Amino acid sequence: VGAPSSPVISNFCMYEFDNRIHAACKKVEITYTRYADDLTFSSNIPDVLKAVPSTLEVLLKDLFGSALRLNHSKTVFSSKAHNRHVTGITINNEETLSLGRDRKRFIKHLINQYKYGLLDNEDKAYLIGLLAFASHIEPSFITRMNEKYSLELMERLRG
Amino acid sequence: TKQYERKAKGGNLLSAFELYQRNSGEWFEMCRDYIQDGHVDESGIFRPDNAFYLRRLTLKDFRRFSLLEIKLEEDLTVIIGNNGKGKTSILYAIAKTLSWFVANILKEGGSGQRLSEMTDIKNDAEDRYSDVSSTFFFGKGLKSVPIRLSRSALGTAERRDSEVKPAKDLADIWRVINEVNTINLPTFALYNVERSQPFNRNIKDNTGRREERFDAYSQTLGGAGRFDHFVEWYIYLHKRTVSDISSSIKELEQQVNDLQRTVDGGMVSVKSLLEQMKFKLSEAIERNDAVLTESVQKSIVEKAICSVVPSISNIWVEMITGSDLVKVTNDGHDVTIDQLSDGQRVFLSLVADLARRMVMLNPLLENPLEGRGIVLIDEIELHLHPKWQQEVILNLRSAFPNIQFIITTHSPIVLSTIEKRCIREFEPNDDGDQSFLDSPDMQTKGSENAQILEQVMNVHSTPPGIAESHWLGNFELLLLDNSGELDNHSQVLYDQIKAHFGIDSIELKKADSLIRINKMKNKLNKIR
Amino acid sequence: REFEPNDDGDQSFLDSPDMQTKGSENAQILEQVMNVHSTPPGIAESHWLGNFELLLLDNSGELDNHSQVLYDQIKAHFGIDSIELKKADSLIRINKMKNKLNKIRAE
Amino acid sequence: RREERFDAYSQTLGGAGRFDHFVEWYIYLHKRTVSSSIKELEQQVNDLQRTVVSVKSLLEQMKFKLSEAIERNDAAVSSRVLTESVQKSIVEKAICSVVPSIS
Amino acid sequence: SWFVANILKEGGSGQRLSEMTDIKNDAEDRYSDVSSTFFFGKGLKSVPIRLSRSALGTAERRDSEVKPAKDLADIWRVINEVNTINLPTFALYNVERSQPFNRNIKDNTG
Amino acid sequence: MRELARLERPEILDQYIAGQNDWMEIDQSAVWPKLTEMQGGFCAYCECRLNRCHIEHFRPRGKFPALTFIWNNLFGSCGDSRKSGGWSRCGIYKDNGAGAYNADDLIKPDEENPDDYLLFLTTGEVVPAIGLTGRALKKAQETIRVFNLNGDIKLFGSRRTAVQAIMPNVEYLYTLLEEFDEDDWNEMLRDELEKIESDEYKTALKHAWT
RNA sequence: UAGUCGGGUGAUUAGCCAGACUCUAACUUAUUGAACGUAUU
Ligand SMILES: Nc1ncnc2c1ncn2[C@@H]1O[C@H](COP(=O)(O)OP(=O)(O)O)[C@@H](O)[C@H]1O
Ligand SMILES: [Mg+2]
Ligand SMILES: [Zn+2]
Repeated sequence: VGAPSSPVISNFCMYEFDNRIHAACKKVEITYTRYADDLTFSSNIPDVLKAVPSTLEVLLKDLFGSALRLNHSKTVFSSKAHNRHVTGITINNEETLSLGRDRKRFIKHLINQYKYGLLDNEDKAYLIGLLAFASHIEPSFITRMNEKYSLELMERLRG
Repeated sequence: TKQYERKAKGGNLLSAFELYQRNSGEWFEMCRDYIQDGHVDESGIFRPDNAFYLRRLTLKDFRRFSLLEIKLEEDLTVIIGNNGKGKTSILYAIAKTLSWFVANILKEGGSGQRLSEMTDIKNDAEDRYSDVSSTFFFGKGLKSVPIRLSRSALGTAERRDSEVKPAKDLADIWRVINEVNTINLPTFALYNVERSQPFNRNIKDNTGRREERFDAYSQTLGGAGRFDHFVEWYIYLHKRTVSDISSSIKELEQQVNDLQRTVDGGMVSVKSLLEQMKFKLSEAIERNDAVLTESVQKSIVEKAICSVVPSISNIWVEMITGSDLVKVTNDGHDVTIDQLSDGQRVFLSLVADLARRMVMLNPLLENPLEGRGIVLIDEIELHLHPKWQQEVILNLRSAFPNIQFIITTHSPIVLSTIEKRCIREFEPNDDGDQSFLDSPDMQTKGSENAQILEQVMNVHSTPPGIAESHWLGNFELLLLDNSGELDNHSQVLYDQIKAHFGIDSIELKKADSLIRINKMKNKLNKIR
Repeated sequence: REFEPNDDGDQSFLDSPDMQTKGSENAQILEQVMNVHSTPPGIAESHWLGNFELLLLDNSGELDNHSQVLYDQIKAHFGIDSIELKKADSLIRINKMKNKLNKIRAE
Repeated sequence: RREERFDAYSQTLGGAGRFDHFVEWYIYLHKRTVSSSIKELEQQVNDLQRTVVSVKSLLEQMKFKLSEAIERNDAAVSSRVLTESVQKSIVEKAICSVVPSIS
Repeated sequence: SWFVANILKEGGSGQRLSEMTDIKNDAEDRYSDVSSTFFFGKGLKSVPIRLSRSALGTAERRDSEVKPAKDLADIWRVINEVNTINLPTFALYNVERSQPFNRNIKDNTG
Repeated sequence: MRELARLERPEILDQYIAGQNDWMEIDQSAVWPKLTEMQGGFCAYCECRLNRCHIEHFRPRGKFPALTFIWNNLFGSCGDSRKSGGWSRCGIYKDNGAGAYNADDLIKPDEENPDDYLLFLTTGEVVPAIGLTGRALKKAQETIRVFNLNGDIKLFGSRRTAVQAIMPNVEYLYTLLEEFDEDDWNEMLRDELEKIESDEYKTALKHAWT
C-alpha cells in the first residue's frame, strides 16, 4: 500500500472485474462504485441487492481463483431506516451528502471554544483543516456556521 | 495523543483505555463509569447504560452450512427446526467464540478454543477451510467487536488464521479495570444436552478453590455446568453463616422467642428446651460480639432456585448426621438431591449453577442476578413435562432480566410462550445453502399448540400414519355419495367410529353433526 | 397406564385413560390425558378470546365499546387471518343470528 | 454403614494407623456431637412437629436424637458402646497426653 | 438381572435393591418389596419373583425369593449347552443412553 | 379454487412481444390492478389472502415461450421467490416441487368451473367430485397434486381450521327451518353467503354452507 | 414502541426542542504513500 505505483497497479488489476460487475449491475438498475478495496452498491428497487454478494464471489473466483476473496464479515446491507455512509460521508434521509450530526456538533464545539479563546494552537489548526473538508463536502454547513457564529468570527478563524 | 483524547471525550471506550494505559485518574474513571453506570427502571430492575450482547453471526463452510447469517435479539432468540438442521452447531460456534473472552478475562493473552480440523469443516466444501464470524456490541461507545475463528482441513498446506485481537482488547479492559477497582463482570455459559448426567455427592473436585471469584469462570462453556461445584460452594456458605456469631445470636434469639411463645401457650413440656436455649444464647452474647455478605449470597441463590424450579419450595444444608447433605422440599416432601427425578435435578442444576456464577461475578449489584452476560441453552425442554414447558422461559427471563438467552427447542408448548420476533426458523427443505434465517409468519405468543404444530413445526395435529385418523373424512365422503342418507356402508363406519373413539368423543360428535346437517340439506333440496 | 395428577404416593392401581388416544387430536390429548391447557395460562393474550366471548354474552350478543376494543386488540396481536380472529368473527355472526331468532319469537 | 463395636478388629493386624481415616472420623464425630427418655423425646418431637419455620432445624436435631436413642435401645448387648461425645473426649485426651508437643 | 445372571452361569446372582435409595423414607415396616410375575406359555403360566431389602437397623432380615427365575434360566442354559436354542433378549435403555461418542475404536480382543 | 371472470386486457401487454422481449422488462405494477380486480386479493389456486405474491404463467415461459405476454395465461399466485425461498404450493410448487405434468390435465379457473371437478370436505381435504371418470377424474386428481392443495400442511391446516370455525353456525342455521318460512330463511342463507365473499378459502366455506 | 436522519438551541463532543424516515439489515475506518480539499508559493 505504501508504494506510489501500487494505486495504479491495483486499479488496473481490478479493471476487468469492474467492467463485468458494472455491466451486470446496470442491467438490474444497481449503481456500483469501487474505492480501492471498498465496493458499494445502491438501488431504489427492493430485494435486488441480496443476489450481489453471491455474484461477486463467483466473479472473483473466475478472475483471480483463490487469490482475492470477499471479507464476508464486512458485507453490510443498509436503507433509509438506518444510518448510511459511503467512504466516511453520511447520506442523509433528504438524499444529500452530510458530515453527520456528531461531527457537526463536534465542529460547533470547537468553534465555541475558539470564540472564548480556549482553543490551543494545535486544536485551532485541526479546526481549520476540518472546516476546509466541511466546505468541500457540505458548503451549506459553513454558511450556517457563519450565521450562528458571526461571519467576522469565522473569517478571523480562517485567516 | 490528541486524536485519542478527542475520541475518548466523544465517548469512545477503547480510546479512553489507551490513554489510561499510556499515562500509567480522569481516563480510568471514564472506563470504570462506562462499565458500571446504569439506572433502575420503572419496574425496579437495574439496567446498565451500556448493554453487552451478540449482534450477528456468520458461518462459512461450517459443518452443514456453506454460508449462513443470523441476526440475534438482545434479549431472547430461539432457534427451531428438525433434527440435523444445525441448531446445536450454531450454539457450538457461539460458545467457542465466547471462550476467547473468558480466557482473556482470566489471563493476559489467554487462549480460547478452536474449530476442529477433523469434524468442523463442511465435508463437500471446495475450499477446505471454515470461518465462524461474530460481532458483539458493548454500548454506543463500542458498537462493534468483531471476532473470527477459522480452521483449515487436516492435510491442507495453506492454513487459515483466526482473528481474535478485538476479543482480547475488550477482555483486557475488564481484567485491568477490575484489578484496580472491583467492577461487575459478564457471565458466559453453555448448557448443552451433556447437562443430563448422574449425580455423585461422593466425587469432589480438589482443583482450585470454590470461594475464589474467578472460579465462576471454571468450565463455564464446557456444556454441563459444574453442579458439584455449586454444592461445595453452598455448603461452604452455610458453614460460614453458622459460624458467624451475631447471626447465630439473632437465630438463637429468634429460636428463644419462638420457644418462649410456645411455653406461654401452655406447652410446659418444652420448658426444659427453652432453658437450654436461653443458656446457649447468654453464652453466645457473653462470647465476644461483633451482616455477612455470605448470608446474603446464600439467600439470593435460594430464592432464585425456588422461584425458577416449580417443584422446589425450599433448599438447605444439614450436618447433624455427620456428613454435609443438601436437602430440598420437593412437592411438599423433604428429600435429598439424589432423590430428585432426573428432570427436576437437571433443571435445578442449570439454575443453581447460573445463579452461583452471577452472584460471584456481580458483587456490587443490589440484585446480582441482574448482571450482564450471554447464556446458551440447547433443548430447553429436555426432560420437562408439558406443564413445566409452559413456565420455563417466563421464569428464566424474570430471574435473569439482562442476560441474552440463545436457546434451541422442539417444543410447540415452549413456542406458545414466545413472541414471533424471537424465533428463527430453518426453511423446510434447506440442504445448508440458505443464506439468512427468518422468523415465522404466525404470531406464536398466546397461540394454541395445535396451530403452532401445523403452521410453525410443519406437523399434522392428527397422526397421518394411523387409519383411524382418516375415518371421519371417509365417513363424510360416504355420506355425500349417498345424497346425505346413512346407507349400510356409512352406518358400519359410524359404528366403527363410535366403537373406537367412544360415545362422548369429539369425533363422534362431529359425525353426528355431519349426519344432522346433511339430512337437513337433503330435505331442503327435496323441497326445492 | 396413567398416574393421577394429585397422587400423594398412596395410589393402589395404575389405570388406563378414559379417552381413546390412538388417532386423536393432540390438543385433546393434552387437555384430557395430560391436564394441560391448549393455551399457556401465564400469558395475558391467551385469555383474550375467552374474555371476548364473555363480553359478547354480557351485552346480549351486541358488539359494545368494550367488546370492540378487545376485538381490535385480538386483531392487532394475532393478525387478520388468525384462527383467534376467525373464531371471534364466528361468535359475532352466530350471536347476531341467535338474536334475530329471539326477536322474531318475541313478535 | 454405621460404626459398630467389632469394627475395632477390622484391619487391626495390618492397615491400622492412617492419618486420613482419623481426620475423617474426627470431623464426623464433631458434626454429630455439635448440639433424655425415648418417650420424652418422642413427646418433644411430636410437640415440635406441631409447632412447625425457625424451629425446623431444632425438630431435625431432635428427630435425629430420637432415632439414635431407638437404635441404641434396639442395639444388642454384644455391641454395647459409649456415647460419641465420650468417645471423642477420650481420644482427644489420649492424643494430647501421648503425642510430643501437642497440648 | 436374575434371569440374565443364571443364563450365563449356574447360581449366578442378579442385582439387589439398595438399602439407601430403594426403601421408602417413611416406611413403618422399614423394608421394601418388588414382586413380579412372568408368563412362559400354557405350560408355565406363572413364574413369581420377589426382591426384598430391609433397612439398615435390621429388626428382621427379609430375604428375596428368586428360585423360580433361577429354575427357568437353568432350563435355557442347560438345553442351550446340549443343542443351540434361541434365547430371550433383556435390555434397559434409560436416559443414560444420551452420551458422547468416543472415536477411538478398541482393536479386536475377540 | 373459484371460477374467475377475466374482464379486459391491460394496455401495457400490447407493446411487449415474445422473442424480442423478456418478462424482466415489463412493469408488474401496471398488471396487478386488473388481476386484483379479477381475483379480489385472493390467490388463484388455493384462495388464501395475498401478502407475498407473484404473477404466474399458467403454461410456463420455458416450455411455452409464445404464451408470455398473453392476458389469458397470467394469474396472481401466493408466494414470492424474491422475498423468501421454500414455498410449497400453487405457482412455485408447480414449477419446482411437482415434477412433470400435462398442462392440459389442469383446471384453469377462467376457462372452467372448478366446482364441477373439486369437492371440499369439512375435515379440510380437497377430493375429486362424486361421479368422475377417465379424463375429468385425471384433471381433478392432477390439479390437486400439482398445486399441492392437500400436501402443503400450512394450507391444509389453515383451510381445515377456517371451516371448523363456522360449523356451529352451519348446524345452527339449518336446525332453524321447521321454525321459519322459506322467504325469511333464504334471506339469512344469502346474508351468510354474502359475508364469505371477502374471506380466505371461500369455496371451502361455500361447500360447508350450501 | 424502537432504532435511525438532523434543523435549531445550548461556555456546546452533553442535555433539551422541533421536524422527518422505516428492502429481516451500517459497525465511521488509514501514513510519511496515492488522490481530493485548504493554506503557502
Ligand atoms: N462436517 C460436516 N459436513 C457436513 N455435514 C455435517 C458435518 N458435520 C455435521 N454435519 C451434519 O449436520 C447435522 C448436525 O446437526 P446438529 O448441528 O447436531 O443439528 P441439530 O441439533 O439441529 O440436530 C447433521 O445433519 C450432520 O450430518
Ligand atoms: Mg497527510
Ligand atoms: Zn396459492
